[PDB]
Amino acid sequence: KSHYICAGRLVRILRGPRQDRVGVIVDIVDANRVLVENPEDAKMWRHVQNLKNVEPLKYCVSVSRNCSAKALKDALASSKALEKYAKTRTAARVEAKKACAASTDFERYQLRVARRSRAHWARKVFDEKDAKTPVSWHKVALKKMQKKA
Amino acid sequence: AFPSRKDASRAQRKSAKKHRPEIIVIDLKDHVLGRAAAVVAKQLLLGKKITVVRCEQLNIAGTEIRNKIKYLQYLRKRKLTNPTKGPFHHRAPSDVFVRTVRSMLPRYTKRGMKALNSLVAYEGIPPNVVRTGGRVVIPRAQRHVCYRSERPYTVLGNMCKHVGWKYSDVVANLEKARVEKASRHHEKQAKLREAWKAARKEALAKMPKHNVEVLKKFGYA
Amino acid sequence: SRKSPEYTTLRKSCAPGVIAIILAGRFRGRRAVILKQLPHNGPLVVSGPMKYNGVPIRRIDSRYVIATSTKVDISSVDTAPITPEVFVSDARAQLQKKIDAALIAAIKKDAQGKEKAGYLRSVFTVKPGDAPHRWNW
Amino acid sequence: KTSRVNRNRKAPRLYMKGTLAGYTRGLHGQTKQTALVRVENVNTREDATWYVGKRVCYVYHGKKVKRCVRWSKAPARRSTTRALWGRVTRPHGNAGMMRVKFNGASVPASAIGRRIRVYLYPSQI
RNA sequence: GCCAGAACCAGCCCUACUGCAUUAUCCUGUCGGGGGUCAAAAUCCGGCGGGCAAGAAGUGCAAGAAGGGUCUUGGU
RNA sequence: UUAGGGAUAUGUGGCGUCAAAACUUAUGGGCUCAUUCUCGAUACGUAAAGGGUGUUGGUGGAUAUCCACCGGCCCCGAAAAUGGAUGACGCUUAAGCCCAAUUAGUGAUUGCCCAUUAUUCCUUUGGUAAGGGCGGAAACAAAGGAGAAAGUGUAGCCCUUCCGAUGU
RNA sequence: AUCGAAUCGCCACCUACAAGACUGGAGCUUGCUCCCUCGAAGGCGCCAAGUAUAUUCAUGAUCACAAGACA
Ligand SMILES: NC[C@@H]1O[C@H](O[C@H]2[C@@H](O)[C@H](O[C@@H]3[C@@H](O)[C@H](N)C[C@H](N)[C@H]3O[C@H]3O[C@H](CO)[C@@H](O)[C@H](O)[C@H]3N)O[C@@H]2CO)[C@H](N)[C@@H](O)[C@@H]1O
Ligand SMILES: [Mg+2]
Ligand SMILES: [Mg+2]
Repeated sequence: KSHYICAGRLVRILRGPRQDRVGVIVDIVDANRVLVENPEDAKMWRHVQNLKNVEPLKYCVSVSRNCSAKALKDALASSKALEKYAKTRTAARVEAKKACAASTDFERYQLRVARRSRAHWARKVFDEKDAKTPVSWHKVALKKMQKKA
Repeated sequence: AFPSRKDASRAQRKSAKKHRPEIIVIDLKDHVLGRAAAVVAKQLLLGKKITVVRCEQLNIAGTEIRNKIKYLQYLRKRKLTNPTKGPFHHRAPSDVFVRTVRSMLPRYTKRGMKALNSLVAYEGIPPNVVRTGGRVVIPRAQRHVCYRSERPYTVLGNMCKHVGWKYSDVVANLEKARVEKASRHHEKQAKLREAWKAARKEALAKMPKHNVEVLKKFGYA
Repeated sequence: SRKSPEYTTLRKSCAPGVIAIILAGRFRGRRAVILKQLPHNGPLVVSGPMKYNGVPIRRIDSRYVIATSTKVDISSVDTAPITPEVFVSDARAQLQKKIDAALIAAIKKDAQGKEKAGYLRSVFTVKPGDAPHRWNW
Repeated sequence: KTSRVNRNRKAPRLYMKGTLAGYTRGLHGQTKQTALVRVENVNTREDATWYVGKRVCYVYHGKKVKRCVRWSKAPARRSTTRALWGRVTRPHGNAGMMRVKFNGASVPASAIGRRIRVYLYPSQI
């Protein structure tokens, strides 16, 4: 279910000069702009974001409208909203591109030998479970063959 | 066009593997008629081979009565001296889309005729197109991002059945029979789709752990 | 100083020890290690080593090489002048193996040095969906 | 009998696939002096500045086997295949197209819409 | 006296790296009078106490002696 | 505003396809729905009076509701003789109208596309053209080379420099 | 059988289907709280059949259509 724009609602910036940074709505200007501040991040000082560039998250600190910029740092510390976000899967996809957009050619090789490992293991586990149950196409056709040939 | 015996003996003298060219297949369900036609008219002219599918599901903005009158104003045009030499008024949704692409091409040169014969434009999904790869989509033309949802729209298969196009019900029984068939195929292999993903979660901890915290740095766990 | 043989104008990324990508020539897409640069602003000289990817001691220039961040820190023998490469001879077959085995000696004493020996056997190709203009190397 | 994938251990490609879009032109007609190449996955003007200076090839064939390079040294590359060469000179627009010029001539107009390979050499990194 | 590639000079064309001034109808501090609220923080107005909002401003001027072009010139 | 050619940058006009450019840009704001010559849309350039409880703003009165006015877009007013035209397709989270930006409350410059224009680099040609050199400096065989004319005009005496160039 | 050619991503995991005023599941204070599958990846492929002291590669000599091309 969609998450409403309210004072305290954590938004992630979509495609500004920030592109991935989370921020807390501290005031709503009108039908298309809010004030966004995250004291934990350096680039996230109290600025004005258009609501076409925000993405509301499921987390919402209990803070009031037009906060005092020091009770905001108190509000997201007691709520632990930044740490609950930091273990979601969508936040892991944000920090994963930051490795891909900073990877050297050697650690792109390490990702390729990691994926070819897991792929080699998942296809030999799939081998030694398809001998027991005839699931795959090689094993359905041979099971419906040896029973009458 | 079936291949002739000169084109069949050379595929036996030379042992020709079965070849398929690089063909991009667009699923045009819920697309803007002229925004999809302009994306296609540029890609065909950049040398893309494009099969277009499900043309009875294209949308045109406005009331169905509005877009049906604009076709009937188009059908009002004919060469009065000899209408066999006139504008030819195609009623199929698959042929409305070929025209709308063609009117965005340089139609009267050879480069714009090599690009309009690169487009195929079926309606429904025919049996040769079904199992040839995942269909693609044009996300800048998809009616849920391009039309304001309070405004009416017009399905092209419904505008065209009331101006001609006597094969509306044939397409509706060929696509009812497909989605019944393709959903029987998809309840099948659900113990093959779950077989791999319970083997790709089991491949972890059967693989060395120094290749897993590099597989968790890039988020591929 | 420009007429001196130690005058180079070569990039700071194409240092000795820097693992390269060949991009052209016979052994394109392979990963060879940059040994040194020939005098009078000469071309680079890369060995593979041949034990790993099949690239011998050969001349290549800087503009046909992507130099990456990964070094192996060679301090090996440099007795490859501008004249073993002049008009396999048993000299070049001996000069190969004497520098070949000095590479694997220096590959393995590197930290994460077995990961780099496998890195020299892989092949760089351009996949149908990847962007080499947005990559760090 | 087991699940063995296909692996693509062919010869590598060290080029980027592009398309000859056409030429520089206005409303008034073409300037065949310089050509326009849309390269795949290059879509921003910053992404075309990386490729400025790279070498560019249009591979085609003729009808007869005319004389290529290494005709005497390597008689296995003797082919009906020809090639025209060029350089990316500058970006063209915001959308990541390049403005290339071929060596000493222009690209044939038959090449419009056909495959052009742009390379990674001359290297800068 | 043919075709390519790189190198290095010079010239010319690109783009990186920024300083000097200016803030005040402004910043901050508390007591009011005002607001709304479950209570109250804010918007708002006013006292005199301090001030530097400091890659701080999209405000005035900028002189910061390169990395890339040159099948965009000549040369070795 | 125009010698024969390149490179860069513009102008008028543009950037959904035709058709180069916003691979349909913004991390800008509003307004607009129109059902048989089919809303609208590049000036010059070839429908009015009047009307609307369509929508969107304003102004002045009165007791959450009424009253008088004024504006924007849209509709009505609006009927012709080959089939027909915002140039065509189309567009309606505009690709329309009015404002505004330039990669976006991030930290200051110029988003980019097109000329017989501009700047600059070559070559030609002509000047109310402007300067220099022209007393062979020495020296040099074959088995470093040739030229050097006191000149309107040449295959121009030879160099350097500057400006102009279309036309019945 | 002329024929040398241009093309360079494979899959019996995509190759089913709707939806965007929603589309993981529920609560009731209907905009917030709560649950795990955490709601932003179709898998592979990119040179040992798989991350481990394993064994060919030159002389095709410094770019040239990749001189390869059954994945
Ligand atoms: N149009 C007639 C044809 O012209 C042909 O030549 C045509 C082209 O092939 C030719 O292009 C050549 C090209 O072959 C070769 N690869 C390089 C050469 N530099 C090009 O020539 C071009 O550049 C130079 C610049 O001064 C000029 O000599 C030439 O006029 C110009 N066309 O120039 C002509 C383009 O109009 C052949 N002579 C012949 O097929 C026939 O005569
Ligand atoms: Mg005039
Ligand atoms: Mg006359």
